[PDB]
Amino acid sequence: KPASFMTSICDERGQELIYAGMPITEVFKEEMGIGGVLGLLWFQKRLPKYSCQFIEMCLMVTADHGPAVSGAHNTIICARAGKDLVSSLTSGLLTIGDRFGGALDAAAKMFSKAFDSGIIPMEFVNKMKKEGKLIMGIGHRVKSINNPDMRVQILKDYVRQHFPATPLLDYALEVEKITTSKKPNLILNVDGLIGVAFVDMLRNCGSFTREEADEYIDIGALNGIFVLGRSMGFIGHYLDQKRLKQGLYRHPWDDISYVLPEHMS
Amino acid sequence: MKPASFMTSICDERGQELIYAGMPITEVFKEEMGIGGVLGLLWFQKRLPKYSCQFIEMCLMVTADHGPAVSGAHNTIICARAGKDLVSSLTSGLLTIGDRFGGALDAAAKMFSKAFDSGIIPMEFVNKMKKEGKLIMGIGHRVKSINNPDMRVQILKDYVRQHFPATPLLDYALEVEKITTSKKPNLILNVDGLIGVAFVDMLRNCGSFTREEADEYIDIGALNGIFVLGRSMGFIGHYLDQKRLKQGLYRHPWDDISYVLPE
Amino acid sequence: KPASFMTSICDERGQELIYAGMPITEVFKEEMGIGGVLGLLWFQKRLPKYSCQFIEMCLMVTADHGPAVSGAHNTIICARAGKDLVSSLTSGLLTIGDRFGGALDAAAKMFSKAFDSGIIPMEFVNKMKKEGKLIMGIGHRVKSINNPDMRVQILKDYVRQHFPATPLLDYALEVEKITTSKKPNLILNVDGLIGVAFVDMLRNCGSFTREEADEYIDIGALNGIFVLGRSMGFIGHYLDQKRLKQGLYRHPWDDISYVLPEHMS
Amino acid sequence: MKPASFMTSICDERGQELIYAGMPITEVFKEEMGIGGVLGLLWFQKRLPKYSCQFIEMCLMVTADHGPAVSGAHNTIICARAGKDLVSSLTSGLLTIGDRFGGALDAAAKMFSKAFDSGIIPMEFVNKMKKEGKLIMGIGHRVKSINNPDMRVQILKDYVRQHFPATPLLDYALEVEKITTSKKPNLILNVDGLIGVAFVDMLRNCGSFTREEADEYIDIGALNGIFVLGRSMGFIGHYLDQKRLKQGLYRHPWDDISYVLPE
Ligand SMILES: CC(C)(COP(=O)(O)OP(=O)(O)OC[C@H]1O[C@@H](n2cnc3c(N)ncnc32)[C@H](O)[C@@H]1OP(=O)(O)O)[C@@H](O)C(=O)NCCC(=O)NCCS
Ligand SMILES: CC(C)(COP(=O)(O)OP(=O)(O)OC[C@H]1O[C@@H](n2cnc3c(N)ncnc32)[C@H](O)[C@@H]1OP(=O)(O)O)[C@@H](O)C(=O)NCCC(=O)NCCS
Ligand SMILES: CC(C)(COP(=O)(O)OP(=O)(O)OC[C@H]1O[C@@H](n2cnc3c(N)ncnc32)[C@H](O)[C@@H]1OP(=O)(O)O)[C@@H](O)C(=O)NCCC(=O)NCCS
Ligand SMILES: CC(C)(COP(=O)(O)OP(=O)(O)OC[C@H]1O[C@@H](n2cnc3c(N)ncnc32)[C@H](O)[C@@H]1OP(=O)(O)O)[C@@H](O)C(=O)NCCC(=O)NCCS
Repeated sequence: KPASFMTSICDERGQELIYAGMPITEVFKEEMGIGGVLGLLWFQKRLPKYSCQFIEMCLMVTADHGPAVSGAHNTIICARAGKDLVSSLTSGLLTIGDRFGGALDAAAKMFSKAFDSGIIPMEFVNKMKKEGKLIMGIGHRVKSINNPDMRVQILKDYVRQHFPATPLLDYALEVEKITTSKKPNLILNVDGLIGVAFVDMLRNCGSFTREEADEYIDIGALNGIFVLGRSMGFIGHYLDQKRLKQGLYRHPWDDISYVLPEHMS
Repeated sequence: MKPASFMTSICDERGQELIYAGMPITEVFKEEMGIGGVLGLLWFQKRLPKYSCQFIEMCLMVTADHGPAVSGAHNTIICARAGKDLVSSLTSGLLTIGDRFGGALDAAAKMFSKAFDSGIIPMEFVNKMKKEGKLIMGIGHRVKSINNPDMRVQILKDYVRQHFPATPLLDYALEVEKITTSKKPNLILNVDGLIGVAFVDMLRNCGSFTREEADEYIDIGALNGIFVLGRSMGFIGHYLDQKRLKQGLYRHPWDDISYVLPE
Repeated sequence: KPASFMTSICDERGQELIYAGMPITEVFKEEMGIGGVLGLLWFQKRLPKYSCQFIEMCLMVTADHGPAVSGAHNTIICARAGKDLVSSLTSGLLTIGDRFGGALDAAAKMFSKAFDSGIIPMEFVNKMKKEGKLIMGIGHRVKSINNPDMRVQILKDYVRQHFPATPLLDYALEVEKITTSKKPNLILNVDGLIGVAFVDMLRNCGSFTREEADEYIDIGALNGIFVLGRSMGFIGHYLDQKRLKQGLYRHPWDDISYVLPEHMS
Repeated sequence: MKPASFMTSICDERGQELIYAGMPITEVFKEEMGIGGVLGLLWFQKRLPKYSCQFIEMCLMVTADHGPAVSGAHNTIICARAGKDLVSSLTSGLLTIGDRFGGALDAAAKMFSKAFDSGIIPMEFVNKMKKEGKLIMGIGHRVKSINNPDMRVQILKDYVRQHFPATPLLDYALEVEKITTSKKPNLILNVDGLIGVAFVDMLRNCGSFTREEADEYIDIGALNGIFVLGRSMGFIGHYLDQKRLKQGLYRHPWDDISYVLPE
């Protein structure tokens, strides 16, 4: 007779739905918004208004980055094969986590590890170069120190105007001053900014202990921010391919090098 | 020259700044578009009215979660307990969304619209569907009922009555609900049905679309996307919760399974 | 206290595993093979040896068809994004069912509907042409009447040598004689052959009633044959991309036409 | 000229007949390669010995299903009951395969090999893993135990002892199992562990690979593929069964869930 499952986030058993202790009518009366609902459902906290607005801005800036990236491309091909929305969205989401859409989480973890170890920025940069490890959340394929990324500028401006303390972002900005002295494109990118600003929120907004903040990073909250944000764009791409009446795709043979083993091997 | 193999119209990331439909990302923030406004741009290619953007955000908030017992949340919880990553776990749950659970918005919008547009009265629509052996999509619930009302539906209806210029399809669906609940108390107009018909009313009457454009967005399946994007927040919440609660591998009990194999 | 789930296919509760009434040791003693295990797990039948061998041949001929097709392409892109095997395989499997990997099921249903209605082949062809409906399981992008498909030839030869009755395949071959008189590439393709031969197996091997055979087609058994078969190739493609040390893919902008709405619209 | 963006080496479908690795499809059938031989070609790029091809097929047969209670079968059953299609339902279940359920073959092969290759004895390997807080991948089972042995393991061991030229890693793993089962009866060498270590023995000693090639196939994750491909047959079987049994939408009972929300 003991219960096999435990749950903490939502109670739908009563007359009125509850999100982490707040009845749904109170969620709307308090104007919590999507960011506030995320705070309740993911963290079981009532976050400050500025934190909720920051979460929403992260979801807006990660919403899409065009059709060429791995996941959008896969969703498109899946839509062009005549599949349903869920199948197409998930074909694209399944590309996320490592080389694509994984740098938010990896930047948070890497910069938090360096900061927490007490190593200064200049020594973190030299250590990573000696280990042959790229700094996660640094670098950009097209922007640079005097040609900035506007998503970085908008988010960074918000964080600096509203957050009372941003020690990890400050650390990452010192790292950026150093890396841009090796190559101008080694800027703090949007994945690096979201990653470090999200750690600064969890550690300093007042709703979490350090242990709680560290656990939410370790279990993948930043993978969730990118996944939830970019799901809007991937659904958009699915709908667009259907609106554009795009037919079945087959990749051209001229772009594929076939190098099979020898018959006699 | 070799013609392009792909065509796209929602987002251009090639230039100085990212563009969503007709708006550069700096303008998206200057105009305080919000998540609802970004959705209007990326899914509907329009800068929708503020009340429509707020309705979209309300839909995402009210669909965010409905507990761990429903098919998709349960499946996400199982993955999480099996030690999987966030994307795999979320996906395992999203893949349950369809005709019975969460994915009846497109079908509710289509079948209510078709009935309304044909001029048949609500009872004739109910009787016709029963004769054809077709369930009314957007009607019914396993646990909510006239004895246990859905506050999500109440919140959406109140917003829609206060802000939308006209709601003829919602009015028709509410007449269908009076008939179906009078037969059986769990045959309420559910969250899929409410959001489905209110989106038809919004698309047809907000002024951003022609009837042909509104009918196309319904045909291509945009409405189901609202539930999927909304409920993704709760499924990720369940994944995180199971990971924080250090919940171990689940195996369903044999006493809840009837094994009846051939002799 | 009543059980919430019902199951018919496998009992693992005892000392020895059972597949549809056969202990696993008996499955191997009787040399049932993969095809025989599929008969037990999918249909709860002990199929004839020739039927089991036919199932295995279907899985072998559908195992792969190169890297250019939708699902293999998506699995490849997912592997190149550094994802795990399951995520990459399922990103590709999620493209299956309609325009890609859906014709086995659709050919079985379409040819069974025509056959069961009593319409002769010539009249089925004319009806489909008047309705503007392509015949599922007919047509080939590269092969034709005097340039045959070898997978079709191998499977068809097996079926005709071992099956005592093949009425649906016979019907489909009459349709092929007619369609190849309009255009030489309107041959019976491997999806059409598997589809109709699978119906002939279910209806005439002696293990199923007509009602049972029709239900297995309706619930998607042929979607299962292609999915299970092609999963071997998609896993192969995942492994190959890792063996070849292939990096993150991003589709080239020169192959994408960006046609966004006007700023003032 | 524009260099090719994709590279491939397992299958060529451009010509007169389909080619799998080094063999045209007509030769695959003339040589009676079977499913195991096709897997050897597509995954390992080799025409493997007949006993290795038969071992591969045995692995696919013994992993085909293990009932409806395990994580992935349960999730597939939920999708099927939610009215979803075969691919979505199969996928929802496959996405549970990983470190705890079904996907410990790669990790078992790597950790047993590393321990064996280092020269440490089986007890030192057990004690080291316990000190590091690392579970021994390929050991343990929720329901099979020394009191309830796994006949799949017995069948695989018997085949491997009768046909393989040498099985040093399996012999080491069986010594680890004597230690772990002596501590707790459910710490058996499970199907993931058996298949994992027997594949290392097969890759290292069948004669088709160098040690470097064998170590690479283990590193890139080929062994887990065996479970995924094998168990896909059972998950599709469960999908079909639920559809034939006309099983309706499932919702987990509230009495089996402890809701503990913040105050
Ligand atoms: C985005 C990225 C791929 C751009 O790299 P790139 O400009 O193509 O760089 P290359 O690989 O050609 O290397 C150029 C040089 O800069 C260095 N470099 C590039 N990115 C670096 C980083 N993130 N940290 C440290 N050094 C970096 C390389 O080590 C190399 O130095 P070398 O000339 O002494 O060998 C890369 O910076 C990166 O992987 N960043 C981390 C992941 C990330 O944050 N991604 C999110 C944005 S997509
Ligand atoms: C959600 C749903 C599965 C709940 O069903 P339920 O409360 O468990 O009801 P049951 O499946 O036990 O059906 C009970 C009776 O109501 C009927 N019924 C249930 N849903 C109905 C619908 N949408 N339209 C018409 N009749 C319906 C059944 O046919 C049955 O009637 P009977 O006495 O003639 O056999 C079902 O209402 C449904 O499929 N609705 C449509 C899909 C939808 O909108 N889903 C979103 C909500 S999860
Ligand atoms: C495989 C396939 C795409 C090849 O088509 P194709 O040679 O490119 O044909 P097109 O679309 O250019 O049409 C050429 C003509 O042949 C006809 N045609 C092509 N395939 C046909 C079919 N399956 N049934 C009937 N007529 C067919 C077209 O109607 C057209 O006739 P028209 O000139 O009178 O208008 C097509 O035959 C098809 O969709 N088949 C059904 C699906 C299937 O079985 N696929 C599995 C193999 S991929
Ligand atoms: C499969 C598995 C979840 C079953 O676990 P279980 O029978 O439910 O056991 P529990 O999780 O209750 O653990 C009971 C005890 O055995 C230990 N144990 C379980 N699996 C162990 C393993 N593989 N290595 C070492 N110790 C193990 C636990 O640490 C615990 O010991 P404690 O008394 O010190 O706390 C677990 O054995 C495991 O994760 N194995 C490795 C993964 C694997 O091979 N999976 C394939 C089989 S499904």
